[PDB]
Amino acid sequence: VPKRDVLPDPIHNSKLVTKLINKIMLDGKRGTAQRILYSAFDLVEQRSGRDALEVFEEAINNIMPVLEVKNYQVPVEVRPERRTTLGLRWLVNYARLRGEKTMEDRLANEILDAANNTGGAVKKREDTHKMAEANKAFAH
Amino acid sequence: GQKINPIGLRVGIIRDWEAKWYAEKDFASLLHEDLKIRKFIDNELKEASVSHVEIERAANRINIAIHTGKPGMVIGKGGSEIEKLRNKLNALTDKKVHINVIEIKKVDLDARLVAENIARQLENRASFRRVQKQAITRAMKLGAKGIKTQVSGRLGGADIARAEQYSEGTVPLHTLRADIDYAHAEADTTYGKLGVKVWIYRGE
Amino acid sequence: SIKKGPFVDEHLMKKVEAQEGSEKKQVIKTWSRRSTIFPNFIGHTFAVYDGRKHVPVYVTEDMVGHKLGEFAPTRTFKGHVA
Amino acid sequence: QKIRIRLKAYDHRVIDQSAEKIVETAKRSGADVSGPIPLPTEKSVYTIIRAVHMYKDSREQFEQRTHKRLIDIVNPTPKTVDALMGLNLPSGVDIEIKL
Amino acid sequence: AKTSMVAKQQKKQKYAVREYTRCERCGRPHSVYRKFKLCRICFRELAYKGQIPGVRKASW
Amino acid sequence: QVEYRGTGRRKNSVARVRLVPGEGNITVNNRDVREYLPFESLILDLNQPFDVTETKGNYDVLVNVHGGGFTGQAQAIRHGIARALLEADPEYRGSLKRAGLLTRDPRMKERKKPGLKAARRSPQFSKR
Amino acid sequence: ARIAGVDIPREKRVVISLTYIYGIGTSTAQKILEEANVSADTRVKDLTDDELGRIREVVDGYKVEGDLRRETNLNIKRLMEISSYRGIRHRRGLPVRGQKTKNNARTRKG
RNA sequence: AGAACCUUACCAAAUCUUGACAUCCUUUGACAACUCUAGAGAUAGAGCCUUCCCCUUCGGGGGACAAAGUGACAGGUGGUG
RNA sequence: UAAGUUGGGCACUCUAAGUUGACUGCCGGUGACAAACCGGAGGAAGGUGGGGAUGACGUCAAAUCAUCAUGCCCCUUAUGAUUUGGGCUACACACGUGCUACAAUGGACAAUACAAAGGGCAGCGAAACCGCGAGGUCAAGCAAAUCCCAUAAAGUUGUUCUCAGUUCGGAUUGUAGUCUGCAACUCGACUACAUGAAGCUGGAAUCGCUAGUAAUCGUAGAUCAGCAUGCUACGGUGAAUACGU
Repeated sequence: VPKRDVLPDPIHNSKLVTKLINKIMLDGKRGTAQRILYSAFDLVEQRSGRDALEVFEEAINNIMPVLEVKNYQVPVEVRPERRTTLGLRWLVNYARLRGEKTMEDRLANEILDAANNTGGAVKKREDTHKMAEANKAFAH
Repeated sequence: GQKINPIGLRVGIIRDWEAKWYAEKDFASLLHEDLKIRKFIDNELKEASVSHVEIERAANRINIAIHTGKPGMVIGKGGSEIEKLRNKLNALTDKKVHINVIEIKKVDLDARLVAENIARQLENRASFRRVQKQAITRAMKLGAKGIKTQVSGRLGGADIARAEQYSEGTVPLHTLRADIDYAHAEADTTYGKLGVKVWIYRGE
Repeated sequence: SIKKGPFVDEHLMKKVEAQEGSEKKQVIKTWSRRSTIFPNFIGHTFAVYDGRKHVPVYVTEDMVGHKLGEFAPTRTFKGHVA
Repeated sequence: QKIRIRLKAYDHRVIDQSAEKIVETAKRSGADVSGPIPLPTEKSVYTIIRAVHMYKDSREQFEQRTHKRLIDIVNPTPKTVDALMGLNLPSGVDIEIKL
Repeated sequence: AKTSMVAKQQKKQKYAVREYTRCERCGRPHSVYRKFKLCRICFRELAYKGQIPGVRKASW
Repeated sequence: QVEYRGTGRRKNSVARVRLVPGEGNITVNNRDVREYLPFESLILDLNQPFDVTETKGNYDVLVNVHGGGFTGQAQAIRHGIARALLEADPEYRGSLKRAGLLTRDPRMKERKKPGLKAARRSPQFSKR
Repeated sequence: ARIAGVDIPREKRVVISLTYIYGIGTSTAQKILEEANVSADTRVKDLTDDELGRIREVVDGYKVEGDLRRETNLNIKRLMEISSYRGIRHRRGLPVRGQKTKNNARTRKG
């Protein structure tokens, strides 16, 4: 039941960066993951120059799903914490699957595109919407 | 295993070690020398039913204390047999010894003594059941907080390995402030081996 | 690996020295597991005991890629159908 | 000068009693006895398989306690030597007198 | 069998390193401790017997 | 002047935190924190003592620390700072009890049990 | 290619070009950079007059055109010519030091 | 919780049969270190030395054995959880 | 003072043995008022703080006569045994475990930091010299909070490789050396060089993890004359997830 959450963050402005540094921490190594996410921060602040807070908030406010499934399938209301966690997990999954050249070009493109409410992020969003709305036959 | 001899866990907390000497990296020599005296103990075991011995190693001297079943002839009439035992031990262990015989607790309430008693009684073609009844009767007469004796193997001249237990009173095993005496013995007449483990619970 | 130079047994060497002083012999019963290739065994034959029966094998002139310790596997058929 | 000793027995009770009697005997005829300096008391490790023919994963843990106790006495005198050599009935202690 | 191994390890050896530290009371070839010259099970048997003054398990 | 003392013991890391007057800063082993502790931009947590305790008057820190990892050493500074703030005056003892970071965390690496491997993973199941 | 051997990738760094084919190899990188100075100035082929001045001499002793091929060919010729105490285990994939082959997949074997 | 030999229980060869080992009786006794030879090695022949060391009132015991005879035997990783 | 090497103290940490302490021991509410339940305060430990040994009756004709003993049957000039070779490990193979990569969170290069535990007397080899490295050689201290094994890796500080069967990758064999072993071939390990297959996260199925957790990266010990991708112990970074049966 307890979550053992972590409050502080090197960039105090957003606490989602705690989840970021935690999930990108694969293979037990933190320094390089934090370095590459800082690089993504810098590039997204550079490409289409704006504060990364607004583009990140657009990504974390447009790619949030409302339809999920929990041999029967039923749509279920999502808790906000689980919704944000799944969104960040999908963001890191897109970062892995894109497989681009530089450390952070994929990450910055992902966050910018999600802020645009277009791309594979919204493609997965509508996949969740239509897959769950197909399961509504068990709601009654 | 499911059940392990509790005196293994008991030692080091309330009770002392079976063998005691000074600490050094040359423990192999000390243990291999002590094994010879432990095997030699059987000579006094077969006639006096000594429960066990605590052996001590002084700066250059060895001190032992046997728990005999009766001190009269282990000490001799006036010391007619202790000197030859000391000499034999000195020859066998290649070092002298300081024998200090003490009689086991006056009541036959200890573990190894009664274990050997019932082992010999079984080997003498006596009903293990009646022997156990007598043993538990005198155990509760003498006064003990808890006593059980298990047996295993081919009892009563059979070919089936069965086990029995006959306990009495409160016998806390999982409890550590128990101060118990676990024993073991082996007995047979013509059929295999018949192991017995006598347990004594005297005071807490 | 290699120590004390080439490894020998110092008794097969006695037999080979005794049989090499005269005309060379083509029959030598031996075990040949603690010996190595060296130029003094040229022109001779050895019967290395693989474990069932020692089988003579003649020494060739190109003993750089072969060792006299083993000529055939002691695992007959090498424990396989093929 | 000073005289230091090192004690090794597998029971902290016998070592504590031995240190106490050694200190008392040394201070009986003199003074300036340094106390029972504690030392880290490293241990050992013995992993023993709790089986005979199978069951390697089921094991048992053993060890060997190695207790080190250092007591110093300054201004050495033969009286403290006699006090130290008085009696070592808990011979589990490994009396190693040094200077 | 091992009845001749108990003497073979005690008999002469062809060179310096030809023997193994087998158990003394036991004859178990494998899993022996060179510090005590006793096998795996013999150490446990005597430790349960309290012969060695060493401390008990469950001290960590 | 007066100098307070505190200590932090967590994750087998002990920091002998000594507090001195000044602008408010640290010298880990007479050295700066930024390069001694690798990738330690987390000093926001380390200065949270100044932002939440004793108004915002920063107090210089001298720390001699050995043992444990760099992150465990960093969190060990927090315990010593909090202890020094406690012993300065008991007024904020209750607030620190209500502000967190005062109850020492006894959570350290535990023992290794048989059944695990290089990855601390329990044995598998007899499948197929 | 032009420098030596058979073919060399174009617009690439020297450190991988010298190891693209049978040659000096990249494990000798420290030795070659200690002896010679021609290295990966940049990821493209910047071979100029200053370059190749002495790297060819430094690597000259390592004649790798068909030397490894002839060495291996003569080794296998001796293997299948002379008694094959190793040749018998060379069919099953066993080295001189042994492999204890149990998972004989279809890579080295038919 | 250590398979090159020893390791290992199997095969082949050199091989003995109270046997490789150990005890009980006696001829008795501090147990042979090193070399040459036949022998794949074992083992065997020897040169050589092991060699009352402790009590010894002179033996003897023990105490080891150098080899031998003796009836038991020892032995089985032969089997049976 | 390069450095706790030195004079000075045990101040801090740490260091081993006595003592308080988390025990429901207090408050409010709930609860048949009781037990008990919930929240709280104090409090490091709030509802047994965490981890480890202690595994009831018994079930499995579960395993061990091959630790040992063990009744019975058999060989006992062989079913006992001295010595030499191998063999338990062979491969059209399959199996399960474990190790290594499929990568650019990465690889490669250079400066740079944090740990505890264990063993050590002929063993642990200070410094140093040599060598292509393995390692060769000489050499300090130490029956151990002194000295050694022994450096912590990731990580911080800069660079390069730029998406390829890749500066990924080391399976494969060949050449020349090193430690130990009289002996490294069935049959140890390591090194310097070359060669460079598959594998670009894996289908149905499928295992593991609830907090200092997994995952990851290092260290020490036994096993050993030398040989650990196996085991144990120690240390570093360090997350979300349990709404609900």
